[PDB]
Amino acid sequence: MYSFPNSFRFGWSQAGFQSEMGTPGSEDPNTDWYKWVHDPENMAAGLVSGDLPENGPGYWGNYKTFHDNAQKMGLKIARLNVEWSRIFPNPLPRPFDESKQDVTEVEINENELKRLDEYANKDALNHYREIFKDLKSRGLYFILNMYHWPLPLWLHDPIRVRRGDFTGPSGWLSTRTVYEFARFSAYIAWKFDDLVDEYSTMNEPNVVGGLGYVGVKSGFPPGYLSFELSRRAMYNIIQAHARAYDGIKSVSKKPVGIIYANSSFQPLTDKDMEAVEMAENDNRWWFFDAIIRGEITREKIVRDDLKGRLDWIGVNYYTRTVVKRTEKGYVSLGGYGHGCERNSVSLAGLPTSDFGWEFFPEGLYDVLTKYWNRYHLYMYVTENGIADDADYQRPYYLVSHVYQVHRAINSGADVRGYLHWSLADNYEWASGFSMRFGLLKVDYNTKRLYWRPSALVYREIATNGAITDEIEHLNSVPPVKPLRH
Amino acid sequence: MYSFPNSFRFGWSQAGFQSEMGTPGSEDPNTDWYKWVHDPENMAAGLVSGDLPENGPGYWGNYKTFHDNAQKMGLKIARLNVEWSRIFPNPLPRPFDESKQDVTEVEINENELKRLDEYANKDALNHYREIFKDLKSRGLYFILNMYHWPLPLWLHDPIRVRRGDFTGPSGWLSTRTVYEFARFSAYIAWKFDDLVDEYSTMNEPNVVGGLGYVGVKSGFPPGYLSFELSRRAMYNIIQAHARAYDGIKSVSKKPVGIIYANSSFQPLTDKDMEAVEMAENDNRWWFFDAIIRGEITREKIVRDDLKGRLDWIGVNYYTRTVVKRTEKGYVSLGGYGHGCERNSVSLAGLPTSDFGWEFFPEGLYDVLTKYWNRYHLYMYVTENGIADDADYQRPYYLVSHVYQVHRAINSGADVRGYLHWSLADNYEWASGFSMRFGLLKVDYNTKRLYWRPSALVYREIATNGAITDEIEHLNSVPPVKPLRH
Amino acid sequence: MYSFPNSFRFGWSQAGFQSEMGTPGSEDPNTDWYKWVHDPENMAAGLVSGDLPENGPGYWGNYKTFHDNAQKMGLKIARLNVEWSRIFPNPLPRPQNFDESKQDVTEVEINENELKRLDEYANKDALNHYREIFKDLKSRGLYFILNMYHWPLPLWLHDPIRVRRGDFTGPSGWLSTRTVYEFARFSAYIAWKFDDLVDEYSTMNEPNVVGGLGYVGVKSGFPPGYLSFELSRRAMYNIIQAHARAYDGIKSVSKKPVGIIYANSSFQPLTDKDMEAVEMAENDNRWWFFDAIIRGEITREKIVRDDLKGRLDWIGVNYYTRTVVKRTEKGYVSLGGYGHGCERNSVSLAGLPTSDFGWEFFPEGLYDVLTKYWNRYHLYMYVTENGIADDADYQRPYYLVSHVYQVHRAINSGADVRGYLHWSLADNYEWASGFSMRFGLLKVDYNTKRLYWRPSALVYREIATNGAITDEIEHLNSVPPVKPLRH
Amino acid sequence: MYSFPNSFRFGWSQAGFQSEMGTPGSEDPNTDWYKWVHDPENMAAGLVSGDLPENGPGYWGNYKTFHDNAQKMGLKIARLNVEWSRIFPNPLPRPQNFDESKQDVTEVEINENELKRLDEYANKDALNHYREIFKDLKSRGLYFILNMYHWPLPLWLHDPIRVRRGDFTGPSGWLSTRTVYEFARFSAYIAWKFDDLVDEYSTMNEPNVVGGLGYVGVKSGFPPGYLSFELSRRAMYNIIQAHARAYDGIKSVSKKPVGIIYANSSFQPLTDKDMEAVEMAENDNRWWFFDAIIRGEITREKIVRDDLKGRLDWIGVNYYTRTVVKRTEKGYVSLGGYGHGCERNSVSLAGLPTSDFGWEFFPEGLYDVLTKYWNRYHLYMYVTENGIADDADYQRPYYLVSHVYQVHRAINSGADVRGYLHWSLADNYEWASGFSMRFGLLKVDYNTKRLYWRPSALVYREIATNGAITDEIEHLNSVPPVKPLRH
Repeated sequence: MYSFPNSFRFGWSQAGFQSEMGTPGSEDPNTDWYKWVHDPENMAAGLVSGDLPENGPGYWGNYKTFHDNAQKMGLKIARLNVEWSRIFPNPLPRPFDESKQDVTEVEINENELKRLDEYANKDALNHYREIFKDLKSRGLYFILNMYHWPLPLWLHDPIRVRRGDFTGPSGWLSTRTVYEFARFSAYIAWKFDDLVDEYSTMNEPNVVGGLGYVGVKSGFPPGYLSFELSRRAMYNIIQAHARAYDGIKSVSKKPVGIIYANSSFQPLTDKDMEAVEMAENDNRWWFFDAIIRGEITREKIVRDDLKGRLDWIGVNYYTRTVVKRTEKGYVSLGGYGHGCERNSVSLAGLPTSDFGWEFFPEGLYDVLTKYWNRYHLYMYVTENGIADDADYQRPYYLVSHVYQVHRAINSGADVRGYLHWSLADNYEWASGFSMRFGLLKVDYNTKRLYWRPSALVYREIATNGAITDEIEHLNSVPPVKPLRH
Repeated sequence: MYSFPNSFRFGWSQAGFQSEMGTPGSEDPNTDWYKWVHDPENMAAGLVSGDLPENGPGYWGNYKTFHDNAQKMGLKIARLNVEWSRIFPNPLPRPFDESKQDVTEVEINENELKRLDEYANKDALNHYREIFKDLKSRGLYFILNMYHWPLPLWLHDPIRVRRGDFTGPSGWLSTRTVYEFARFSAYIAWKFDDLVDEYSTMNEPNVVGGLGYVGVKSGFPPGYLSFELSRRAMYNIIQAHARAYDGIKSVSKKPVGIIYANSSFQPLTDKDMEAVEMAENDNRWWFFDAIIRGEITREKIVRDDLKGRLDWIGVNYYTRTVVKRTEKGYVSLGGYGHGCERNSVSLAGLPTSDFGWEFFPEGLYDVLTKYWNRYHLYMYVTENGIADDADYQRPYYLVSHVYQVHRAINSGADVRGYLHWSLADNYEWASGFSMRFGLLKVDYNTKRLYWRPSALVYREIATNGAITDEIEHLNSVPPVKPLRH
Repeated sequence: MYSFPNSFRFGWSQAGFQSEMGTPGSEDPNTDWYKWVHDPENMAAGLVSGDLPENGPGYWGNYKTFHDNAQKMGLKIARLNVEWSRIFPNPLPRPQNFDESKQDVTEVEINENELKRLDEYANKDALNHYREIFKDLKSRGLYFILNMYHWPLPLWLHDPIRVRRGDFTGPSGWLSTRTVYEFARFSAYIAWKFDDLVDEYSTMNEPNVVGGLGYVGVKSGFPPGYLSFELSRRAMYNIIQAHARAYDGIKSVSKKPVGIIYANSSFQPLTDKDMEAVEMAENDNRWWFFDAIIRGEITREKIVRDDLKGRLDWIGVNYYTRTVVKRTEKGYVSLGGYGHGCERNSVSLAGLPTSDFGWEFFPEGLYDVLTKYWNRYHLYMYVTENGIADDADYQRPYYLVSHVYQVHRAINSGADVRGYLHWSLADNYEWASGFSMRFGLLKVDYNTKRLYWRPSALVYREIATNGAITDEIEHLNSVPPVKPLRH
Repeated sequence: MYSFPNSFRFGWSQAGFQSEMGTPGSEDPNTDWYKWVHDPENMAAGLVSGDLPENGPGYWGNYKTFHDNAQKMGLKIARLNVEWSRIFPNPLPRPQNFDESKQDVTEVEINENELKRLDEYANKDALNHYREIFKDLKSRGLYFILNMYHWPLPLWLHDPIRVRRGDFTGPSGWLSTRTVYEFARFSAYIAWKFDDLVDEYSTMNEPNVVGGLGYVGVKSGFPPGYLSFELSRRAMYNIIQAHARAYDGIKSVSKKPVGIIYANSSFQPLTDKDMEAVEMAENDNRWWFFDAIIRGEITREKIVRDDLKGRLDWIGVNYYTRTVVKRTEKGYVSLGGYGHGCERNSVSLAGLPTSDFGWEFFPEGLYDVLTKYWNRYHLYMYVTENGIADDADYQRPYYLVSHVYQVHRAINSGADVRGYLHWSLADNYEWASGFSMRFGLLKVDYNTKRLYWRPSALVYREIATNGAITDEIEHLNSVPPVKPLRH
C-alpha cells in the first residue's frame, strides 16, 4: 500500500477548447485557434490535422455525464478553464500607452468591473455557472484556470501574423493583450469566486511562446518563426501573469498559481550534469525566478511588480528530456523523451506512447522535488497522462506516476493533489482527435463515454486514497516484448 | 448492455496439478506428470521447460486468499478437480480380465466403497473437504471434476513407456486404469456429494491421447509416438468416462458431464466447407457420438453401456483452427489458430497471445451453437482465457468471448455459465510458469496475488450479470498497430 | 532475360549542391539553399537537419574517383547540373529593356555581344573546373545530359530568410521575373560555353517541387518556407516561363535536344470508384504543367501563349513511388499510409515495404507514368531519377531490378524511352533531411570520403554491362520479402 | 584490403542428401533419413516438415550447371560427400572375424582381395555417375575434399522408425559396432576407387550432431529420435572408433591427408564470472571428442587407446554462431535468447540480428574457434562450413564478409587455415526443417531447378577472384543494421 494524506485529492484536468465543443449549440468560432485549425493553407501544409474541434467530445452540453463518471470514479478535484472568447467575443473599447515595454500596473476597480460586465456574453456566463455548480455538487474541489491557449480573434489574428503582417491583432506580441488579460482574469474571479477553490492564471505559457514562434513544425498559432518575437511573447505573458495575479487578488483572497509544462532533464552520460542545470535554467528557473523573485532580463534586473506573484505551482509532466554538453552549451537528444518514434521503444529501450513520448515516471519525482527545494511553494500535479487509445500502457503509466508523487511527499515536498490528463479523450491541438488521453474513451460519432480498464484502476486509487496492495505491480514499466518496436 | 439470465453464473476453472503446489506441505510427487517434468532427459531435450510445479502458486495452502478474491470479484461458480494421486498414492490390490478390450461394467457397491476407504489418504481427503467448504461458504456453485491429467505413478510410469517398455504401469493404454478410474470417481462422489453441485468426469481427454501419443513435441507424458496407441488410449478413456458416469450415478442424483478441448474449425476459402465438417467429425463428433449415442468404432457399432452417459457438455475454447481440403482429406494450416508466432499477428492480421494463439471470439459462438444443434445438452463454458502477463489483450479477450456466449444464448443454446481460465497464473504443463493466464498475477517468490486490470473488468461483468454499457467497447479486437508484429 | 535496345543507356543522376562539396576548396556559400540550411532559426525549428553540405561527398575534388567507379560499373550516361551560384556568385547589372512589373516574359533577347558581356562576370575558376569534370566524364564514354538548374539560386537572386520572415522587399527568387530573365541568360550562356561537351540539355529539375514545397509543403523545410497558395502559383507561373525562355536561349546557341526533368508520382485509385480522382490528380500535378510548355495552354482566365507552345524536345521522368487518391465532394484527396506518406522502415497500409524515407515500394507506377506521358505527348523520355533511401542495401537490389523491368515493359508497349539513370551513384546531401537518407549505389564514408560498393552496385554492373536484366538476377524482379523487415 | 595467402582457397560445401535429388532418376529411397522424413507419424507430430528431398535442387542431374556457376564465381575448392546408400543399397555379407558383442573395434583388416570382393556388391551406375560429377568438378580447377559420411546411413544398417519405437532388435545404426566395421570398409573402398580425383579426405561431417540430436535433442526431429543419455554416449563412442578405423582404412590405400568435420560453437561467458563455465563447455562439446581421436584419450574409467591416438591430419571447422553459458552449482548451462536459441528474424537478447533460423550474428566466434583449435593441437584447418539461412539476402553480404575477415584475423594470429568453404553454393534440403531454410549463395527455384545469383554471390565472386576482401566491399565487415529489420 502507498497511502496518501487524508487531504490529498485525486482528479483530472481538461481544457475548454479541447473538450467543450461537439454538441450542437457549443460552437465557438471566435478564437485564434479555431481560425488556425480551419485554415485552408495550414491544412494543405499538414500543420494542422484537418480534424475540427466542433466535432469534439461535447463537454459544453454533456458535462453532467462527465461529472457523473468522475464522481463514480471517486475523483475529488477538477481543473478547468473558462474560454476568454466565449465571455468576450467582441472587441472592447481601447482603454494606456501601447509603445511602453513594461506593464507594471493595471488599475481595476468595482466600477471598471461593472463596465466590463456590460460587454460580457451572459448566456456563456450563465452556462459556465451551471457547469461549475454541477461540478461542486459532486464534491469536487475546483481549480479554475483563466487561460489555456486560445485568444479572442479580436486580440489575435494568427493567419495575418503567420503571413508576416504585424499591423493587426498580434496576440502575446502586444501589451494590449497583457492589459486585457489582467482585466479578464479579475472579472472572472469577480463573477465566480463563490464557486472557485483555487485559481491558476494560465496553462503552459512556455509552450505558447515556444511552439508559437520557434517550434513551428508543431502547427501552433501563429507559426511565425522568430527567436526575437518568441522572447517578446514570453516577456508579455510573464507580465500578464503578474497583472492577472494582482487582478484576482483585488477581488479574492483565494490561492492564485500558474500551470507550467515541465520536463525532467536527464544527463546522457555522467559528464553532462552541468548541461542538465543549464537546461533547467533555460526552460524552468528563468521563468519562475521572474514571477516569484522578480528576476528578469529586459540587462538583468529585479521588477517589484513581478516579485512574489505566486501562491502555488501546477506541475504538468509527461516525460524526460535527455541532454548533453556542447562547446556552445547543451543540446537535447532525439530518440528519448518527447522525441521518439510512436508506438515503439526509445534509445534506452523504454516504451513510447501513441504520441512517441517515452515512459519515465522518475522524472516526476525529480521535477516535484526540484521545485520544492528551490521555492518551497506547494504544488498540484496538474497534468500527467499518456496518448494510448488501446489502454496497453496507461494502467502502468498511471500507477507508476502516482507512486512517484507519493515518493515526493515522502521526501518532504508539499504536493496536494494529482490531476490526470484527462478524464476523457479530447481534441489534441494540431494533432486532432487521434491522440487519445482519456481515462474514458470517446466515441466521437455518438459522444458516448466508455471506461478503459485504466479508469477502473484509477477508481481503486481515488476511492482508497492509495495505490492499493492489489494494483501495486502496476508500478513498473509496461513489458516491451509484446509491444511494437 | 448485454444482460445474462438471472440463473447464469460467472466464475473460473483451475486444475489441481497446475495450482495446488507452491506452499510447503503441498508437494505431491506421486504422479506421472510430476515424474515427467522432473525427468533429466526430458529437461535436456527441452520437452519440458525445467520449471517445477512445487514452486507453484500454492492453492493448497492459500486457497482462502484465492476464494476471498473470487468473492470480491463477484464470481458465483468454480470448477476444480481432486488429484487422484493425493487420495490414493499407493497401489490398490489387483481387483477382472485385463486382456478383454471392452469394459462394459464395473460393479461398485457400499461394501466395495468402504474397502476403498481404508486405502485412501485421510489427510488429503480432509484438506479437500476444508478447501471445498470454504469455497461453498463464499456462495460459489461447485463443479467437481474427477480428472485433469496426472495419474498416480502406480497406474502410469511415463518414462518407461517413453523408452518403449510396455511391461510396467501403462496409464490409459491399460483397462486396469479404466477400472480404477470408475472406482475412484464413484468414491469421490461418495465422499463429497454433500458439497458438490455438478460433476465432470474428466478434462480434455482428447488432449491426453492426442498430445501424449501423437503431438510428441508438446512434451506431454508419455511422449510415445504411435497412431495405434493413441487410438487405444482414447478408446480406454471413452470407456472410463462411461464407467465413471455409472459409478457417480450409483451414489449421486446430481448432473454428470465432461469437459473437452474444442477448436472452431474454419474454412481457408469458400471451397473448404466440407473440410470443416470432416475436421469436426474427426476432432469432436466421433467422441461425443460415442458417449451420447453409443456409436463407436472398435468395425462401426453401438455399445449400450456407452449410450446416454452424459448430462452436460463443458466447452473449453481458446481459438480457431483453419482447415483446407486435400486429395487425401483435409489439413490444418500453420499461421492461424494455435499455430501462430507468439506476440505477433496471424496470417489473417489478428493479434496472437504470449502462447501464439490467435484472437477469434466468433469461434466460441460457432462451437456452442454446433453442440447445441447436434445434441441439445446444456453447456458451461468451462475454459476460456489467454496467456497474457502484460494484460494488453485480456480485457478485449474477456469481453469479446463473454459477448459471444450472450450471442449463443440469444440464438437458443442452453449455456449456464462462463468460467474463465483462470483466476490466477499457474503451472502451464510442459511450458512451465511463463504462460500466465490469470485474471490475477502471481508473484511466485511470495505467492502474492495481484489484480490485473482485466480482473477489475471481470468484476464489472460478474457483479452486474452483464457486459455493462461502460465496457462494451472492449467487445472488439485488440488494436494491432501498437502491438508487436 | 530482359534485353534492352542497343542504343539504350544505363547510368545515374546527381545534383551539384547535394554532391559537390566536401573536399578542401569546394565550398559554395552563395545560394539560398546554403544560407537556408545554416540558418539558426531553421535549425532550432527542426526545419533542417543541422547537417551541412560542406561536409559532403566531395565530388568537386573527387570526381575522377566517382567516374572511375561509374566506368567499372559499365555506366554509359550521366546527368549532372552546373550550379548557377558558382558561375555568377555576384549580381549582374540591372538589365536592358526590362520592366519588372509585367507579368509575362515572352521574350529575352540574347546575342553574341550579350554573351561576351556575361562572360566578363563569370567565375573563370569554376568554369574551368566544370570543364575539367565534364571532360573527364566524356573520356569514360559517358553520354552527357547537362541540366541547368537543380534548386539552389544565387543569394543575389533570393534571400530565403527574408522571405520566410514575410519581407518581400529583397531578392525574392522565383517570385520575381528578374529571376526568369536571368535564368534565360544563364542557360544560354552555359550552353554557349559547354556545347562541345554536352549531348542533351535539361533546363530544370523538379520545378513542381521548388514551388510546391517552397510555398505550400512548408514542413518539408524547403526555402523560403513561406506558406501561400497565391505565391506558389506565382512561383510556378514564373518557373514555366523561365523554362520556355531558357529553351529559346539554349536553342539560340545550340542544335541539341532540350528537355526538362519533373517530379512524378503514379496516381492510383483507393477503390474501383476513384478512377476519376486519379484523372483529376494527374491534371493537377502533371498535365497542367506539361500542357503549358508543350501546347502553350496556361491559366493567368485560360489562354494559349505562343511563346510557351512547343518548348520541349524530351521528358525526364523522376519516379520513386505512388500516390493513392480517393474521390471527395470537393474533388479528391491523397491518402496517408501509402506512397511517400508512410512510416520509415515499415510497411504501407497495402503491406508493401517502405524505405528509410518512408516511401512505398511500387515499381508498377513507373510503367504507368512512362506510358501515360508517351500516350499524351509522344515525346521520347529518359528515366532521369529512380532510387531508394536504403543505407543497409536490404531493398535496393529488388528496387533496382524491378524498376528497370518496368522500363523494359514500357518500351515493349511502344513508349520511346532511351535510358535509365539511377538516383544516385553515391550517397549525398538529401536537402532538409541531411546525410541520413542514403540513396547511393555506392556508400559514402563522410569522414574519409571513401566510396564503397553496396551489393546493389554489383547488381547494377550486371545490368549495365549486359544491357539486360540477365537470367541470373531476374528473381530480384519482385517485392522485398516483408517478413524479415521491420513493421 | 584484407589479402589472403596465395595458396588459400575460397569455395563451398554441400551434402549428398541435401542437394542430389530433384532431377528424374536421382531418387535414393534407401537411407534412414529418407524413411525418416517420409514417415506418417513423424509428419503428423511435426518432427519433420513434410517437405521431401526428392523435390530438391537436383545436383545429381544438374551438377554441370552448379560447377559452371561456382567457376564463374571464382571458387577454387569444394567439399562434397558420396552417399553410402547409393554405393551399397543392399546388405553386405555378415563379415569375417567379427564379434558384435565386443565394445571396442581396435582393428578392421582390409586388403586388396577384400576390396575386390566389396567391388562385386557396389552399384556401378552410382559409382560411374559420381566419377562423372567429380571429373567435371576437377576440370573447373576445383581442389576436392571428399567426405565419406554426411548423416544418412543405408537402411540395412539403420531402421530409425523401429528404434524410435523402442525396438532394438533390428538394424540400429551407430548403436551397433557392425556399422563401425562397415564404415571402415566403405571409406577404404571409396578412397580405393576415387583417390585419383581426391585432394584431401574427411571421414565424417558433424558426428557430434548425429549423436547429440539423434538421442538427446529429440525435438529437432533427427533419426532415430530416441531419447537416452546412455545411448547417445554409446553412439558417440562408436562414431569415434568408426572415425579411427576409417582413417586407417583410407591410409591403407592412400597417402593423402585425412581429417574430420565437426559442428562448432563459440562458447561465450554471460558475465565476467563465467570464464570457467566456457572452459567446461569447451571440454564437454569439443575437446573430449578431439582428445580421443588425436591423443587417444577416452572414457569407457578414463583410458588411452593406442588404436585411436594420432588418427587426424586436419580439422574441418563448421561454424555458424555462439553459445552463451553461465556457471551453475551443478556446472554450467547454455542460455536461450543467444546463439542458435533465438527467435527467427529478430534480435538476440544482446541486440544482434538473427537469421531465418533464429541464429545470432557473431563473427568473432569464428576467430575464437579457429585459434583455440590451433593452440591446442596445431593441426591445420579449413573452415568447412559457414553461412546463414537468409532467403531475402538481407544479412548474408555482411555475414560472409565479416566471417571471411575473422579467418584473415586467425591466419594473422598464426593459425594455419587453408580455405573457406561457404555453406552453401545453392539452397538445399535443410534436414527436418525442409526447403524453407535457404542457405545458398544461389537461390533455387524448386519448380524449375533454375539457379539465381543472390547479391551475396556477386560479393563472394569479388572475394574469390581477388583472394581478398577488397577495399570496395570492406564496409560489409560489420553487423547488419538492425533498425530496418524485424524485432
